[PDB]
Amino acid sequence: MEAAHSKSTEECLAYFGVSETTGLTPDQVKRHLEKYGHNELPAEEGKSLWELVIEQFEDLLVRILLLAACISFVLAWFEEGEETITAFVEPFVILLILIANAIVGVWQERNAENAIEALKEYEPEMGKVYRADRKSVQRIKARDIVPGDIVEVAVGDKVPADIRILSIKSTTLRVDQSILTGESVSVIKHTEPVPDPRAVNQDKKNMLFSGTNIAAGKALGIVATTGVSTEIGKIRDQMAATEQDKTPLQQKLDEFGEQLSKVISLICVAVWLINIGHFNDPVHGGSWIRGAIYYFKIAVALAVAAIPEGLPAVITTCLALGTRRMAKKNAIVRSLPSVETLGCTSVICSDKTGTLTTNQMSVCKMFIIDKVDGDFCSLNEFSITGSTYAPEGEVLKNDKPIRSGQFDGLVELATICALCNDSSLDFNETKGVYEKVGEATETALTTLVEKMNVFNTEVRNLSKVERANACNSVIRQLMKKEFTLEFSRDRKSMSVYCSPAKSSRAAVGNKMFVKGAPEGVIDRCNYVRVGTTRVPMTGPVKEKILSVIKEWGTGRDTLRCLALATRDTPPKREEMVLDDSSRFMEYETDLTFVGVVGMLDPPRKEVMGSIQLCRDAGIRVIMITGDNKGTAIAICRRIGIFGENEEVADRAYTGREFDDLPLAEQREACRRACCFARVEPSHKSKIVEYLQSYDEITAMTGDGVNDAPALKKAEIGIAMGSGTAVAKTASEMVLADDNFSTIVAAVEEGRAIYNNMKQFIRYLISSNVGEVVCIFLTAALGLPEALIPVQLLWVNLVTDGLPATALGFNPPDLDIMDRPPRSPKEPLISGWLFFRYMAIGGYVGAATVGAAAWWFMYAEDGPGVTYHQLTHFMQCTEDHPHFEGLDCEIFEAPEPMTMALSVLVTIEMCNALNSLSENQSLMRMPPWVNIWLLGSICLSMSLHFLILYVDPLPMIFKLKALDLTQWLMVLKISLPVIGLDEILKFIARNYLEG
Ligand code: BEF
Ligand SMILES: [Mg+2]
Ligand SMILES: [Mg+2]
Ligand code: NA
Repeated sequence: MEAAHSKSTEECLAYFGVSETTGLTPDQVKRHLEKYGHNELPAEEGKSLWELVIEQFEDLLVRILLLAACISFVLAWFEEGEETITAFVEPFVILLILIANAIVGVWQERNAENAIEALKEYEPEMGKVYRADRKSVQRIKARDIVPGDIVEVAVGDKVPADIRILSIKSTTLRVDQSILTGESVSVIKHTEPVPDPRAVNQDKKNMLFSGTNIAAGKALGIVATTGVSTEIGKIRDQMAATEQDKTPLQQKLDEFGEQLSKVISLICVAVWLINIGHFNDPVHGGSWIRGAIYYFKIAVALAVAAIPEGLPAVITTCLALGTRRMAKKNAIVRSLPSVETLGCTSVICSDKTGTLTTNQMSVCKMFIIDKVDGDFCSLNEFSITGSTYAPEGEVLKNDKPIRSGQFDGLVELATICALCNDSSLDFNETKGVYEKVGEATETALTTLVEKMNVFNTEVRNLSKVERANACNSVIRQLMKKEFTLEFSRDRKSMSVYCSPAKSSRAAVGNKMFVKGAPEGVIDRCNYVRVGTTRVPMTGPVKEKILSVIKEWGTGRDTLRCLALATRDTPPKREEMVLDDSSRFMEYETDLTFVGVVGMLDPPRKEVMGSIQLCRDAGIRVIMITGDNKGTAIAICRRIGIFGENEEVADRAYTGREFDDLPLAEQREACRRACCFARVEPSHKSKIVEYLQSYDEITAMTGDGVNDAPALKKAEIGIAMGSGTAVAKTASEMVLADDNFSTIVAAVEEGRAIYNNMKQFIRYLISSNVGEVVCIFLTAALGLPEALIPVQLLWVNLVTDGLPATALGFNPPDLDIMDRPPRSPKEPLISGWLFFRYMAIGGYVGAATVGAAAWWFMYAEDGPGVTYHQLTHFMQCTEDHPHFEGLDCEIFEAPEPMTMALSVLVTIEMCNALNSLSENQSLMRMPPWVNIWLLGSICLSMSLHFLILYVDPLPMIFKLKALDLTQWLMVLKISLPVIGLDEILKFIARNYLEG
């Protein structure tokens, strides 16, 4: 049924042709069912195939390396008939690496999914219909409910479908709609058409929305829509139709992955282009190949050389590591790149109710009368700590602790609160939390009484289950509740008639205990209580009470206030008639004013600090709430989004106001404004979209189904653990404990993760630049190999790979949470950092060659050949005239090679230290700053001397121990890489940004 809300009860019955009295017929059911389907959602798209392992392979860095792993295989297979099948173990181990890395990826994806999933209860949910089968009610499963049928709901029921209320059986029906609309206080429903054409869900006061619950009352309705067509369904689709780019980190990597893809392609050319016209008289005939087409093959062999084999693993090790650090602070992260997103966020958008707030009505102030001396009236005002329904907290007066029991006025106040109450408390053993039973604004009082513990009852040993209503039980023992005078919109109050229970200390007073809107109640008071005594309601008293009430109702604390009284001398039960609520106002008169209670849906305690921390880190916070504007701002003020008496002129907008703006101005308003109230789920998203249109990286934080689309839209959606199931599946982060300060932590985490990466990318890559420059110098000068393909595979993956990993523990600067968020366009590697590590890669290249060469020509351990012999060693023959005294085998000596490897390592172990700080001298931050680095350094060297001295290794790696003076040379060559880098760091602090 379309817009049942705009119709009438009759128009709606008519439309389906049904009886409010009997309900649908099984034939009507049968049809209605086949026409509309089962009131439910489609099977969650939550089943990712193992071919989503092919999503772990969308990273240009793995793609790149997979090409270099298949270009190696296609350039390794059959390329020399005389090949021993043990040179293929590069592409093979590249496989086993990527296979693994692409898997530890999918591990966290489901490791996350079923942690988040662990947070849901129950198995099924159900409803209550009247069909023409039985004259009575029927507990039917929620799915089997169809449009058209007659449902009944009572306090505590979750509304099964979207329903058009037909008849309110209780005097008054209240609905908790916070999961859907963000509304702080349950909403009073009526049964009349909502004509309004611009009318929104929070205006459909004659409708009951699936997902929502009953705070009070009982009602009969007719199902308007079901499954996907509910307000719950619509938003579900809306959320799934929202598209998403890749994380900003993944984007930065793919941006880099393509910069690398360019240089690799630039080299394959450069070298090939430089030689094709020089292949003539090759002499290749025996070799059976076409050349300047085989020269190509060596060009790509250089390409593959430029790829840091070990990179995608260290990255995926850095992240996974940071994910696990967040999980100890109780943050489930769905995907690895997501642990960064927050580190570079410019704006955090945040929902209010249940996000910034607990959505648990709390009494935090209360007063009674202290003294009445003629024109003088003093009050006893108290405060209560606590922010949830949990009976945990203390009562203060003047900010220090009291026993409520010590004030008889507090004893009565407690008593009214216990007795004049249709609700209770309950501990949910499964979720491990206390929860309201009934109406939020009533349970606030239940909780308050438990905290107050007015009789000093021992409660220590009680299960949280038994403790929930303990103190209230004790009070309910003093007086039998004989009946209740239900609320009514005319007087806005209620009361209970109570006879004393045990004939002990009972003055026969059949008291009535009363509560309601303050001045309604106060105007019917003649006396006021002062301890156990009573006195006339003088005028200055009435002025004193009311002045404080107006205070509490406004400004700094914008509390919902409630006046409490008793009729000391109630009528007799006989002379009082109940079937007419219009009598009630009169029964509640001649009253004794007792006290007042102030309550609100309070901010979560961490929030305010968190919001300041963010601000100190250059991040805006914006509130987007479906709740009303007044409560929205009040809350913005308490938490610091706005200040004490700051003007929020054009800085706060409702949904209507915003929608009235022209699109150009809407986008503009999202730039200045920080409070949007009364918004639809759609707005929440549109606003994020608007912020993203300033190239701004934004987060979203929420709990209810109305945050879902906005949560899917943000670069990160953060969901509260106690939030709806939709909000969680749309988010990428989930605060299991609702601790808003994790956000401030998950962020500074994600700034450290970027810096470490950026750091160990500069380190690993200069390696492959050195390794490449060396293989190129060797071919251009015509010297023997200084380093072989395998010696490098090991260096890259292991020797280098560990110190790279232990860069992920570089102590984060303290200035880190002082700087703004990095600029969106600013790339990972700049044209300076490039030159910078290419100068390292440069030197490294030269040095390793120098090493092997210095041995051939000057080392006292190895015959000092001339540059000419070394350059023409291929022409060496059995005692050639030009190679006098030499053994041609000497050009394969393991000494120049051991000499060349050691220089690499010792420069990489050396340059690892240089990789401690982008610009801070090794003087400032010393070698010993990072300890987990020095651990790697020594383990690397340890595994070096291992390969040299461990029998089987020297042969398989083609190496031989180095003597002292030799190592003495290895160092002389490697140290200056420091002095070199040191010279670069100076350049980039005293001359550039200076
Ligand atoms: F519940 Be939110 F504030 F919309
Ligand atoms: Mg390689
Ligand atoms: Mg909310
Ligand atoms: Na998201």
